[PDB]
Amino acid sequence: TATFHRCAKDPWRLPGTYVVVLKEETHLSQSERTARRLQAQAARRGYLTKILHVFHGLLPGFLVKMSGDLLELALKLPHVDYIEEDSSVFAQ
Amino acid sequence: QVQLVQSGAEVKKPGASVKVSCKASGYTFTSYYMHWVRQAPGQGLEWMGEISPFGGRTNYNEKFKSRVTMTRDTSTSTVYMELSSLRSEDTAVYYCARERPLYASDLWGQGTTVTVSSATKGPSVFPLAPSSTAALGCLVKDYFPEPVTVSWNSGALTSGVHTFPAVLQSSGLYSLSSVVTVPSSNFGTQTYTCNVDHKPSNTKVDKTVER
Amino acid sequence: SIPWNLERITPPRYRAGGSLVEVYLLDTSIQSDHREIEGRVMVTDFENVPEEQASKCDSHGTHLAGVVSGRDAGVAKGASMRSLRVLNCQGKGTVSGTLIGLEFIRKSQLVQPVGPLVVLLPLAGGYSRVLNAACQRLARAGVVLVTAAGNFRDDACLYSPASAPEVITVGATNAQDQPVTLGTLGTNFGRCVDLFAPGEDIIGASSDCSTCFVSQSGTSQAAAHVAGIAAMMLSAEPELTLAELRQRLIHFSAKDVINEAWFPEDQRVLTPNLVAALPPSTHGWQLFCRTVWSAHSGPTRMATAIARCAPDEELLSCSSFSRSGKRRGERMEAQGGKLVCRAHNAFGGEGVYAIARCCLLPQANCSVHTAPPAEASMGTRVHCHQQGHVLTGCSSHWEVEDLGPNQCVGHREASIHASCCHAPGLECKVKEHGIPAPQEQVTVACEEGWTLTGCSALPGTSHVLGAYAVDNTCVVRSREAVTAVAICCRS
Amino acid sequence: IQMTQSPSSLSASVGDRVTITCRASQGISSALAWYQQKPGKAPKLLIYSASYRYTGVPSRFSGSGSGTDFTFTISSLQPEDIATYYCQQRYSLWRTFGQGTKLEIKRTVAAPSVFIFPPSDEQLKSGTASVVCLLNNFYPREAKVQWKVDNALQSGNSQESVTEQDSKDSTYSLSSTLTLSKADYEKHKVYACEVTHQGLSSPVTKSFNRGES
Repeated sequence: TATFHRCAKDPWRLPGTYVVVLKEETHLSQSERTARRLQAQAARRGYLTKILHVFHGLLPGFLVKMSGDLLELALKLPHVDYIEEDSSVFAQ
Repeated sequence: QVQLVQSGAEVKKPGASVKVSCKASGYTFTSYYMHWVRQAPGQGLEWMGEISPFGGRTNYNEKFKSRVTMTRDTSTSTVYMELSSLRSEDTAVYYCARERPLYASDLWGQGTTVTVSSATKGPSVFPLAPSSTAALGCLVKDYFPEPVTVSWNSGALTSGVHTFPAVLQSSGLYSLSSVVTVPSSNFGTQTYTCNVDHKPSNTKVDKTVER
Repeated sequence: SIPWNLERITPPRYRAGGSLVEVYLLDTSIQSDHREIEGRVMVTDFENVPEEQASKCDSHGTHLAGVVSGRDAGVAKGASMRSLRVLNCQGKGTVSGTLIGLEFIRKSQLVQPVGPLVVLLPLAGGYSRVLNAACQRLARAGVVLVTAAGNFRDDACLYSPASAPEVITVGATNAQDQPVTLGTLGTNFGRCVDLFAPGEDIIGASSDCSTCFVSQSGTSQAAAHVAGIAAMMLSAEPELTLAELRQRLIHFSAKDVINEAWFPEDQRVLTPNLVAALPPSTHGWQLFCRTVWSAHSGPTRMATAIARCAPDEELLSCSSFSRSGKRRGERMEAQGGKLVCRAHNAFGGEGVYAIARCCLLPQANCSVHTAPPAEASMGTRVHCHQQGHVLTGCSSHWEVEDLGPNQCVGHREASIHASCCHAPGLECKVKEHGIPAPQEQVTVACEEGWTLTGCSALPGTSHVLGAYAVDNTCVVRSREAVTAVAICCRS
Repeated sequence: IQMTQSPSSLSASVGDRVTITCRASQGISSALAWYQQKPGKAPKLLIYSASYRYTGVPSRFSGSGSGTDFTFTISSLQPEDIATYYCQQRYSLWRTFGQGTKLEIKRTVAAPSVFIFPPSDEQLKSGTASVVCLLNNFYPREAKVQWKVDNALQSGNSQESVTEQDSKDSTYSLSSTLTLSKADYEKHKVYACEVTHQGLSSPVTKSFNRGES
């Protein structure tokens, strides 16, 4: 079932931006439709959203900018594997 | 094994030009930049320019940009440098050096001595012997141009030698002398032969000093 | 004056690069004009950086490209590099930015395929499922990935991409072959770390000018070193795969040179004592094995402690360990059509480790054969019944909380397991070393040209904490006589 | 870029610490190299990247600095270190050397062995004559040599030539060369060469009579 993950080191979290990962065998046509689904449903509730990038080649999925209130809704989308909140990385 | 060897000394008349060779050996010639820096008798080191390995693109000092021209030769792994409109102040030893990013030009050439003058004459070689701890030598009189190399017994003797800087004479021709300290007891069947080479005129005069 | 770090990874046999390999660099901008990498580096036309000069932005990336492929102070002089910009001028990126980066590398390969790829990830963030996932898909695509262990003086398993088992994870050592200590902070460590490399006081290209240099330190620099070694190895043997390369790195590293006192007590056995090196001259088949440690189980009645090999590797044997010694032993079990090593905890036990010996044996099908608890006078026995199979390891677990030659012998009350692999051209021998009661460690080593595949204590034991391979040495920790038993194999 | 190197010359005694500074007109990070030139030989790279010493360069030598402010140091001076030292800047398009610092080994006092060589037979048959006076292995550099022909002391007809300070025993040696026409040479009997140095309690004269060879 669809799970949600966020960075365990609280100061490295970047909320408002989520990476939605879909199930393995999900084609690019599906991911775009799931993106637009999420976007339609969100507009229905007076929430603005922005799709920033649609992933294909390694992981099916997309990068979306939205409020965290939509996460429980977003987790119910079909094909969803899990959703990760964006987090910082640093040079070593 | 790794070395830069450059061309021998030459004279040229005021106005003329000169191509100094410089050949790479032991390392990958194509991996580094090649620099030219010169030194006049009373001056110190002066930088001429450099030529890159890729594409043979170049960059010269603004003091020479109108006159100097550098160029590489991939096949024989050698870099050339031509200087034109030669004036008195161009009389110097000319060095090539490979420059690498970190190790700022660690390998150099022997230097090529260039002399801009209207005056080539081979040297005479007279002995310096005693006629009575002891000493003896060779006078190398009237040659032109510089340089002239002097060894002892074909480079056999070296310890305790002194070759002096050549002095420019009134006549307009150089004269140096060379001398070596030697034992006062070791004499009876032990002579000394200085060898004098002077490439510009192609001279190999040999004189020997006994008693 | 050859830099120490270059001296260090060079083995005593040399001859006074990475031509046909591409190394992608995910970091800051780079100054491709610099004379150290002039000709080597191509800026990819990719950016994804968070909001915040000419010099300082390039500072980090420029130096790392230098380490990998720099003419004077680099490892793979003939390597060809490509820099993706995912960090900003303060060294800060996002996870999404790195994912878009990694995806850009794969689309690039699909459109203009070249030869073997090396991807260098000198960055760390907190543990990230998605970032470890993306890495895993890219590795299964066939791209070799090298990441920094992290400079947090902490367990690498809490950081991504460090924690990703597919990625080669690199910690930093200094010129004393000690773990780097950047202030209070320093190199990360633990079981997610694959090997260590030079990462303190590393001379490399500076962005300040086109012939400028500078010392930098970090697990970035350490990573860069192995990325260079990878390129070298991959150029020499382009048919190599990820599993092959990881095993070769481990095989050709300096062993037991890190003073492990600097690591926290719990993390020492977990942290591999290995420092990166180029292989020596002539290499041409050889049997490669490595020890994969699990996380500590948890102190409860029944141990959830599992050690896994990579898809291409075969689990040849399985041991376990505990600081207290309270434990129910280990078993190998099939899981997704591939064997895993599982360790169990005892009532009093504070938690156990599962230790797996993973080997590249292109042959195949390693099965498990178990016999149930038998009787006193008998003991317990299992052998390989399959056709042309060789015994490579003996596990043994038991249920009773209260302790009391071609086959595996185990305790009367113990359930014994035998790992058998189809390797008709591999011969195997046993070797053992017994020492009287009150000693606390007992080791045995396979001789030159043999590989340790199983390590265990003699079944009629007394007070043993566990057993585990360390390179080709079988170690038995204890608190009659205690005896280490090793199974060695070769082609 | 302008490289101001100092001092222009430096005389120090063996075992002394020696410092040469080198100041760029603008900040050049650490793109600086130091070279050593032994007279007669090409420059040898000593220090690169401002701090690092090159292979087979004695560990007495070291460098430091960044930006505009660099220094080169010999920890303990040795006779072998008689040379001219230059800093090169390599931060810009064009390379610039500093003016150069000449090292002199300051040394305990040593008197010259003095020798006088008369002209050779074939030298005379050339039509010219030249008499050579050698001063061997002396310190300090200042030395008076005076020619006397029949006790008539000369001026304007001799050229001296001074060897560079020696790299083992830190001594100098010179030759003075009086050159006369064959005619002028014949019409004088005694040829003398008078050396004056602070290693000598009193002036030394070395001489021969014409024909005594």
